[PDB]
Amino acid sequence: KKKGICFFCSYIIISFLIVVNMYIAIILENFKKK
Repeated sequence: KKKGICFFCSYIIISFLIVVNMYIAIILENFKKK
């Protein structure tokens, strides 16, 4: 349904977001290092 789904939708943005934030820090470092 369309209610009861906001924590689960929010967890999927958050779960996407931790990898994305960490990757932008490591792959900026590798570009910079090179």
